[PDB]
Amino acid sequence: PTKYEPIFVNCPLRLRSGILLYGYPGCGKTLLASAVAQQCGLNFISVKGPEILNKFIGASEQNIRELFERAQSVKPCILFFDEFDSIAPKRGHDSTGVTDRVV
Amino acid sequence: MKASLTFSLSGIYAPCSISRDIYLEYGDKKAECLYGTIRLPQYGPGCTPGKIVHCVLDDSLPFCSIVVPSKLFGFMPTQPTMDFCYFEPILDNVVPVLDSVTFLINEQLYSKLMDLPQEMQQIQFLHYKYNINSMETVVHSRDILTSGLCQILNCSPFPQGLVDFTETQLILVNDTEQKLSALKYANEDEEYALPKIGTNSALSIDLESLPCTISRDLLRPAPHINDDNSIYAFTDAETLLRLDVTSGSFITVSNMGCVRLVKLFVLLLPNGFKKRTIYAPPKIIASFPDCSVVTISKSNIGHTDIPIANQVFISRVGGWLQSQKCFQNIILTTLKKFFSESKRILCQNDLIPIAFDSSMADLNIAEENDESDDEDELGQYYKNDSLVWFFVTSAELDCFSKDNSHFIIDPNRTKLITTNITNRRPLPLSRSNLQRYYGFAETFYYDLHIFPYVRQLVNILETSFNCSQRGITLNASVLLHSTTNNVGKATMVRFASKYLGIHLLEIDCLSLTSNSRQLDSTSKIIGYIRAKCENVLPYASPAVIFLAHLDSILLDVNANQDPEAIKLQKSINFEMSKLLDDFTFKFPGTTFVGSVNNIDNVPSSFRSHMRFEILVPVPSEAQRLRIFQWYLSSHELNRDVQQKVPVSYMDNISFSSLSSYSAGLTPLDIKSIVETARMTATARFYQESKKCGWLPQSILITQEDLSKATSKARNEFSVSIGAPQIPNVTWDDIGGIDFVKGEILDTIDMPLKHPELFTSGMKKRSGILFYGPPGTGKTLMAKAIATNFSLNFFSVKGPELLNMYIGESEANVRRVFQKAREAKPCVIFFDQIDSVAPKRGNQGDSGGVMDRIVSQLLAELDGMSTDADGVFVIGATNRPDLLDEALLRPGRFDKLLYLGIPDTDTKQLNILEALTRKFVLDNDVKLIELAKLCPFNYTGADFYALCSDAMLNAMSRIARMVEKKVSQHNELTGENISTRRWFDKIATKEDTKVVVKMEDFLKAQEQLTPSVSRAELNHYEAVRANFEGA
Ligand SMILES: Nc1ncnc2c1ncn2[C@@H]1O[C@H](COP(=O)(O)OP(=O)(O)OP(=O)(O)O)[C@@H](O)[C@H]1O
Ligand SMILES: Nc1ncnc2c1ncn2[C@@H]1O[C@H](COP(=O)(O)OP(=O)(O)OP(=O)(O)O)[C@@H](O)[C@H]1O
Ligand SMILES: Nc1ncnc2c1ncn2[C@@H]1O[C@H](COP(=O)(O)OP(=O)(O)O)[C@@H](O)[C@H]1O
Ligand SMILES: [Mg+2]
Ligand SMILES: [Mg+2]
Repeated sequence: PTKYEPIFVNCPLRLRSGILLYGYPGCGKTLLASAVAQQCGLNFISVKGPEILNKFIGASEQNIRELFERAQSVKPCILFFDEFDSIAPKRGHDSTGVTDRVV
Repeated sequence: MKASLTFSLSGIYAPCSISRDIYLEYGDKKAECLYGTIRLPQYGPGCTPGKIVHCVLDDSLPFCSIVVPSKLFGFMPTQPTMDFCYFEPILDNVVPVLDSVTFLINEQLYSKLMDLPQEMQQIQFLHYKYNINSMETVVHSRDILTSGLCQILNCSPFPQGLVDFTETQLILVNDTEQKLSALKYANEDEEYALPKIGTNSALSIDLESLPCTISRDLLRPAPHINDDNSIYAFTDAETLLRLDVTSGSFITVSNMGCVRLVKLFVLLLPNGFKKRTIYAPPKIIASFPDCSVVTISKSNIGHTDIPIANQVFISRVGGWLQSQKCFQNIILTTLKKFFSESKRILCQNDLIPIAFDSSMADLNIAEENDESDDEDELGQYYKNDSLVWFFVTSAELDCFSKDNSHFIIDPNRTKLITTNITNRRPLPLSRSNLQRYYGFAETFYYDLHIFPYVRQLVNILETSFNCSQRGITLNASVLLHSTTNNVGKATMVRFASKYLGIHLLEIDCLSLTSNSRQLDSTSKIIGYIRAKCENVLPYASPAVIFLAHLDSILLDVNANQDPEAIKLQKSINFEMSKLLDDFTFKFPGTTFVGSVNNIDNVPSSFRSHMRFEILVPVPSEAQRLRIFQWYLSSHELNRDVQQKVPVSYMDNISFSSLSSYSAGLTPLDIKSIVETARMTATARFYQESKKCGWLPQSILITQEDLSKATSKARNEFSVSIGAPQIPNVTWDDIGGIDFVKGEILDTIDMPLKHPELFTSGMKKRSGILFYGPPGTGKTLMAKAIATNFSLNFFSVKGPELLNMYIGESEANVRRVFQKAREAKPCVIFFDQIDSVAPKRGNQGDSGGVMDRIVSQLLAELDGMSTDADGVFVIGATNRPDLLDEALLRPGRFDKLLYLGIPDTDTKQLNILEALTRKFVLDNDVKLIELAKLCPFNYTGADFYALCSDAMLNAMSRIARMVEKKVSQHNELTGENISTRRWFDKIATKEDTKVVVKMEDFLKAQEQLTPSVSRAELNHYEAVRANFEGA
């Protein structure tokens, strides 16, 4: 969609905003990401691991705000999340809402 | 240009002539007829819309004189006429022709009309008696054809234009309740209707104030002398014509309390006023608060009596703007102008009004003023916006006289001496609307039958200010609070003041205070407030100390904060309450109105003291009806839009539609709406070319642009507060969609009057819950129902935002339902996800915050509050067994309703085709197999991927094609050519040829994404849900 932008500029009717990978460990999908990060030329933001959270009250929300703000303000980029489970578990939680407000 | 005007009696319509000088300048050979526009300098702040006129030459009319049929405004010819008027010709024969006209006729004439045998005879009958000639007569809206028997109701599209008997659509009506009887000309009777009475007794008449300043120009007498507009009064040609002369030098108006003097002029022809009454400016009304009129009388007073006075005293009259420190330099300066610019006549113990304005201060006029007298020019630039009174307290006659009264002052010798402050109660609004006279930013006027809170507050203050002070009065103390801001409680307090004449001391905390230094001392605020009150409270009574945004100084004890801060908090809270008591007990008539943005934040130590706090709800549609009529009033729009021609709507708007369509949750700032309307209208006006084929005379607002503006406003408010919209296309109001619709309608109806008259008093109101597989109708139903039968669809949309760490969730949900109660006809859609947690009521997530949330939600869900409340609750769940029946119990969410099953006839291939029609479709995609290749029980939600992935497949194919192309050219012209460079240079209009075909669709379908939920999940939940719903 960046390589062939006149083909992709027209017809904003239907599109898909993102992709989810999963499989057995060691099936190259991290390397797929790496290659797509570098050869494509599209900017690439590497929020690897659950670094999103922060000590202070509700800092996660502000952190995600900042992250997406940088994503938008940088020219078109990929927000790379890995070990997604670490950042978006199921809805139910006995703990504080600081771990699900993020979702 | 300036033109003298006269009135003739030549039929209902006639091309009345003008002087040859004007006519020959434009009635040349370029046109067979002369058309123009006429303009009357009528009373009022602005001016009325102008009127077209048809003219012919006439030599009998003197220099620059015009004639019009006296009826065109509907008054007797004997009445005093225009001194001058404005006229301008219509250039290049650009005369518009109306498209449609409406007529109202009486029973006899209407019957005589339709009894004619043919259309042509009826048209001729219309032509003859009314003298209306096709393509030559210009008619206007609301024109009465004959007095009290027939009228033209309105015209479209233009307010005024020509009529064609075969192109302009003529509509006729009669009705039965006889409007026409009251639709007579203004000259309801002859001049001699009122019997003659001689110079017997006073024969005094009631007193009423003018609506606006009176322009000097329209005066019929000669304003030869530089009398400073000081005492002129006006009457409608009666009670004065009976006297010897209508141009008496001076008139006494009364001596009930003490004598006052006025001068009288006859009101001119086209006026609109109460019959047989006297009109005087505010300075005269000041002396007569009680509307006594006891002895108006005329005498040969002559040209002058007591022409001189020396050392004339003047004194302050209290009130906020008089005492404030900032203004004193200019305001005293301006007094010297008022008392020196022109001659004026004073009375003992009399009030002068003087205007002081717009913070136009520290703006020194000049370093020197000795050389010239040039103040008058500044007035062209100083539009006023506030008034203060000054009280002369005295008269300083030095010689001998009959009485120390009714004396002239001489700018050359009559020097002035100021003295200490005095008190005097202002005028009440119902006695005289002071603001309108001076063109101020007029505060709103309520009708006391429709707004509860203002009636309450005003009566509570009214019983106190004078009704009870004659004995012993309980100190007044009232606090205003509202769940939402901008709801106009400052307007409430100002209106109260204007209605009761009580002086208002508006101490707005934000601007006046200098707090949030958080220095080690609160003495600054205390001294500031106390000193300012002290400066003005003596000799200003009754007074209303109004603290605005009081919550900035007084606030709750956040005892978790650090010590040595809370100590200032205690200090300020207590000390403020001390001032409360001190004012209430030390002074007579202190009332202390307060206003607060949210009541809870006022500390308990202070909350108790006040009594009977007023909740100010947002206005309902009945109030909105009156506030739209206020902003859209005649000369609110015109007030400061100083453009060439005034503004108005004049027709076609329907305030019930504006009030109902989306003005709910527009609680105030309809000014935004009306200003956006003005904007669209004015833009559409000014963009007109000079030729343009047509010319608009005045700005006209239309209901379509107003609706547009309200949609825009709601959209731009959406960012501030979440608000659903109607972004739905080709999928609405399918009344026959399913068997479910009838139940929906028969359950949504009962609590509402218009579908069901019963009040649902004892009957249980209930919501509607839909249940079944996701992805097959739970959202579109809600929007459809809301927008077709209900009015508002302010869904939750945020239940997942359960709570902070503070236990505010209960308050949050309470505010959700208070927003529900706002815009009363509202339906709340529950997403039914996570805030509906309890499966068993004691096992999920400890039953913590969410258990309180659900308990509150079920408690408040339906308390059988009121049918008029209108709060409906709709929701959509996978399972009703998902919950422990805490909020699913009968009486709440009862009448459980099934989503239904589409598999019988899925009626969606058509929808697929229609949607894809926006994309290229005529490539064999239309045929059924694309859908039929999948079992007929196919999921509906999958299509919205089926199409997308197909399109993407197309884009992939074309993309691989160009990937060939580029390579080819790289081999041909050069390998170093960049892909982006190539695809830019060789770019063609055919790049959009995103080839698509059946094989693309089939490949996409068989490649990826079989469905969202197809295999067995949907089937067995569907059947089980239908079974358990019996
Ligand atoms: N296309 C490829 N196929 C297989 N192995 C590859 C490929 N490319 C690189 N490798 C090598 O094998 C590894 C592939 O697995 P890798 O370590 O990337 O998994 P991962 O996606 O990080 O897994 P996980 O997060 O589950 O531990 C690479 O680290 C690299 O050493
Ligand atoms: N009933 C009304 N009719 C016309 N205009 C109104 C009405 N109520 C409010 N307004 C408008 O809003 C103003 C009154 O509210 P304003 O914003 O001045 O203070 P407030 O109501 O105390 O609000 P807040 O507490 O949010 O500061 C008026 O000057 C007018 O412009
Ligand atoms: N019988 C139906 N009633 C209403 N909308 C329908 C129906 N069938 C298909 N649709 C369309 O497809 C959607 C059906 O599922 P929807 O109500 O969106 O549930 P979900 O929100 O779970 O996807 C609607 O939004 C509408 O656009
Ligand atoms: Mg990995
Ligand atoms: Mg306010």
